[PDB]
Amino acid sequence: SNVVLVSGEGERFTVDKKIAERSLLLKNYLIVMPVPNVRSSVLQKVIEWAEHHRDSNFPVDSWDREFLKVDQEMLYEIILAANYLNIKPLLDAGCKVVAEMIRGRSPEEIRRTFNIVNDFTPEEEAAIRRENEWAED
Amino acid sequence: PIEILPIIFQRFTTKELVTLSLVCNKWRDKILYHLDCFQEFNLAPINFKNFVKFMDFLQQNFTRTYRKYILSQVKVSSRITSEELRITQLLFSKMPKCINIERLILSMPTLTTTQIFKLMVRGGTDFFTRLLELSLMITYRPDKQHELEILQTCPLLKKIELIFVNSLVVIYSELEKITLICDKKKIKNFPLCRALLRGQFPLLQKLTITGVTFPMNNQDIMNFQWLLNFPDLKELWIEDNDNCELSKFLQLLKFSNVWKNLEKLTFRENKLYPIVNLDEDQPVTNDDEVPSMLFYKENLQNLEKLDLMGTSISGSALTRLCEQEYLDGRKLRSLNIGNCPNIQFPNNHAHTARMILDVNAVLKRLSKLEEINLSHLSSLNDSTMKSFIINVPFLENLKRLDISHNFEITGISIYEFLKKFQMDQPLAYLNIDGCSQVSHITVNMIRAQNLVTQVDCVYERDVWRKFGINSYSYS
Amino acid sequence: NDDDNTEIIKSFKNFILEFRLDSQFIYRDQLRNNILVKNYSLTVNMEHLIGYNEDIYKKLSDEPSDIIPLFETAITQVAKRISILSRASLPTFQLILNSNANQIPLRDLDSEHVSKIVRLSGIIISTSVLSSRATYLSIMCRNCRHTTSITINNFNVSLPRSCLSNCGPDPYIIIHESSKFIDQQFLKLQ
Amino acid sequence: FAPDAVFGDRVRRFQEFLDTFTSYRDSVRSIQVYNSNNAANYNILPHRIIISLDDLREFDRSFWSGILVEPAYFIPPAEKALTDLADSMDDHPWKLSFKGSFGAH
Amino acid sequence: AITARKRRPQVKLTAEKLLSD
Ligand SMILES: [Zn+2]
Repeated sequence: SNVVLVSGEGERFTVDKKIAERSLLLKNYLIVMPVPNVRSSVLQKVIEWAEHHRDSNFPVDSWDREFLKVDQEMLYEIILAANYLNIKPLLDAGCKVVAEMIRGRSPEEIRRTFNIVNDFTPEEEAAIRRENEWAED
Repeated sequence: PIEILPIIFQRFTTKELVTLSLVCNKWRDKILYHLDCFQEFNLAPINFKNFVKFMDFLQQNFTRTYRKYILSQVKVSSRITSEELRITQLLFSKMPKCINIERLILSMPTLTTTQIFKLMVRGGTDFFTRLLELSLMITYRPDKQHELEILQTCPLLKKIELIFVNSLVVIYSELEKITLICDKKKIKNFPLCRALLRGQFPLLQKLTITGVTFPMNNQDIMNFQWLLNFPDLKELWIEDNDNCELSKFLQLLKFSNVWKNLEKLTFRENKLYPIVNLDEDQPVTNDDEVPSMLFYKENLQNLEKLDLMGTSISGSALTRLCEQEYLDGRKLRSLNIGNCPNIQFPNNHAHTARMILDVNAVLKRLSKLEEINLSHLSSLNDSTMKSFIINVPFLENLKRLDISHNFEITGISIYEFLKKFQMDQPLAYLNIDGCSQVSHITVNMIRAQNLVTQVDCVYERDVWRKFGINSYSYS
Repeated sequence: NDDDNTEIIKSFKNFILEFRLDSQFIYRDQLRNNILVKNYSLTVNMEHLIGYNEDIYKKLSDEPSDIIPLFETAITQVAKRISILSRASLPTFQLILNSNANQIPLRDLDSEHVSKIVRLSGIIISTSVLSSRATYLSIMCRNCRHTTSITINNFNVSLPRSCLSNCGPDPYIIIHESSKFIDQQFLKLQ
Repeated sequence: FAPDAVFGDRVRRFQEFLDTFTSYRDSVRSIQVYNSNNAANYNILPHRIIISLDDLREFDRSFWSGILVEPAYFIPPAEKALTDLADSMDDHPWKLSFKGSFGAH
Repeated sequence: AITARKRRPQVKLTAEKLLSD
C-alpha cells in the first residue's frame, strides 16, 4: 500500500512506502505524512528521483549528473532541501554534482559560477595566498 | 547549511580545497573552520619555506585546546637534500601536541636512522609514540641498530615500511605488517637480523623482505630458523635475498608445522643455485621408531597464491608437490613459476627426467586456478605449448596468463592456444610484452576476432619488474 | 588535392571508356585484348588524347610526372571494370605513349625541357640488366612494429623519417614478402 | 588472413604427406642410423631430405602450389613437420630439398 | 612508492676534516 504525503507548500503526493522512506525521518516525524520543509517543484524532483531509484542499493553517478544538469539556483535549493528532513542519497548526489562543477575553477571562476563578489579586502587576499602556497601544485 | 559542509568538501582533496579557501572570505571561513575536512596531506616533494607555511598553517588553524583531530596520511619529502634535515627538524620540533598523525610517510632518503631517532627523541612532539603506520625511505646505518629502537619508541605501530635506499658509516604484539626493502647494491648486510631472530611478532600478518644480504656466518639465518618465530603469517614475500636459498627454505618446510595458515607464498632468489628437488625422503631413526612426520602438506595446504619466479625449483619438485597434494589445488588460484631454468615440458626430447614438469598431472590436481605466470620461461618453446593445448580442459578457471619476455614463443602457439581455449568466450587477459617472435598481424588478428579481452604487445618493454605491482625489489 | 586527383582519374576513365572512332572503342578493345594475353599495359596515341579533350592533354603536358600515375590508375580501374565481375587481381597498368610531336635532337635537350614530355631518336649503344624497383613497399617500425605501406610511382621517394605513432632515430624497415617489385632497365642512347 | 592461424593445418598436412609417402620416413631413419653408427664406431650425412615435388602435388595440389608460389609461408611448416617426424624416430632442425617438374618456375 | 631518482654527490674541504688527526 502506497503512502500519501503533504508537501511544504500543501498539495499531496502518493508513492510506494520504500520510495517515501528514502526520507529517513519519515519513519518517526508524522499512511499519511506531512513534509513541511520541501517545495512543490523540489518535492516533485525528489519523487521522480526516487521513482527512478526505486530499487537502488545504498550501504560519480551517470544518471544523477544529467538528471540534475539544471538551474544552479533551484539545484542549490535541492542542496538546502533533503536535510532539515533528511534524504541521504540526494545529499550524495548533491556532493557529486557540486564537486564535478567546482573541480577546476579558480576564485574568479567560482565568483562568476556561484555568482558572488570578491568579499576579501584584495591585499589581504594576496597576503593569504602569500601565506598559503603549499597548496600550489 | 553550515553543518553539512564537510560532507560536501571531503569529495575534494586537501590542496584543492585549500585553493578553494581563496574564493571569498565567507567560504574561506566555512572551509577553514571544519578541521576534519582535512584527512590527507601530500607535501611530496616540498621546499623548506612552503613546509614552514604548512607548519604555520597548522599552528594557526589546528591549534586547539580540545585534544581532537588526527590525520590519516601525511606524505612529506624534501625538494633538496640539505633541506631534508631542516624539514624533518621542524616537523618533530613544532608539530602541535593535541594533533595526532595517524600515518606518516616520511620519505627522506638522505637522513639516517640515527638522525631520525634523535629527531623524535629530542623533538618531543610525542605523537610518534602514538601513530599507527610508518614508512621510512631513508639511509641505513650498519654501525647502530636504532631502527629497532623505532619500534620500541612507536608502540602503537601496526604497519611499518623501511626502504633503505643507501648505507652510511621480547614481544612486539602491536605489529601486523613488516615491509623491508633495500638497494641490493648499497646494502651489504641484513638490517633487522637480530630483531627478527631474537624477538617475536606474534600478530604479524604479512612479511616482505627484499634486497637484503643474508650473513654467511649464521646458518640459523640461512636455514630460516628465525622464520619459525612468526605463526599466523598470512603472506610471505621474499625476493632478491642474495645469499638465501630455496633449498634451506624447503628444509624448514619439511621439519616443522611452522604455519597454521599461509594464504600466499612468494619466494624469489636471484642467482642460480643448484637444482632443488622436493625432498620427499622420510627418514627413520630406526624402523622400530616413527618415521619423521613431514609437514609439507599442513604447511602448504592453505595456499591461494604460490610464486616461485627465478627460484631454480625443478619441474619434478612441483609435480611432487601436486601428486602428494601438499599443494591443495581446491584453494590454489594463482601460480607463478617464471624464470625457472629447471622446468622442461613433456614434449621436450632433451632433459634430465627430474626437471620434467607433468603439466597434465599438475593441471588435473589444481584445476580451479585463475592466474598463471610463465614469463622468462624460455623452455616454453612452440612444441612445448602443445602440452598446454591438449590440457585446456583442465584450466577452465584461468583468466590471466603471463608468458611475456619469452624469446622463443611464436604466434602459432599463441593463436592455437587461444583458439582451443575459445572452445571453453575470450580469455580475460594475456601478456606477451617483449616476445620478439609473436607476429604483429597475428596479435592484430587476436584483437580483431576478439579472442582475448585485453592483450599487451609492447614489444619495446625490456623488463618485467614493475615496482609495487610485480616486485618489491628496489629499482 | 585528392579531390582534384579523383577528378583527373575520372577524366581519364572517361577517355578510355568513351573514346571511339568509326564505331570501335579502340582503347576498351586494346585494354581487353592486352588483358587476355596478360600484358598489363595500354598504348595511348596522344593525337587521340588531344582530340578527345585538349584540357586533359594540357594537364598531362604541363606536369606529366604527376599526371601519368593518375592515368595509370584510371587504366587499372577500367581494366577491372571490363575484365572482373563487379560483385560476384591485377597490377598497376603501365601507360605507353605514341606520339608524332616534333622531335628534339639529343644534343638540343637542355634545362628548358626538364619534366616535359620529349620525343627524340638515336642508336642504343648499351642495355643493362633488369634491376628491381618497388611499386609497393610493406613497411614496419623496428621498435613498436607499427605497420603501414607506401605505394610508389617511378617519376620522382623514401621511407619516413620517424614513426607514425619512443621508436629511436631512424625507425622503418621493409617487409619484402608483401612488398611488390617491377623490372627496371637502363639504356644508353647515342 | 594471417599465416600463424593456418600453420598447424599445414603442419599436419605435410605430416600426413610424409606418413603417406613413407620412403621419406625410411630416408630420415636411414640418415639417423648411419650417423649414429658412424658416431659410435670410432662421414656424417646431413639432416636434409629431397622430396619429389610430384609426390606433394599428387597428395595435395593446394599445398604443392603453396610451396611453389608462397614458400616463405609453406616451407617452414613443412620443415617443422619433417623435424617432428625425425623427432618421432628413436634417439636439430631438419631441412628440405626439391626435385621435378617445376614448369614455369 | 618511489623508485630511485638520481642526484650528484660532492665533496670539499671542511672544518671537521681539517680538525681530524
Ligand atoms: Zn614505432
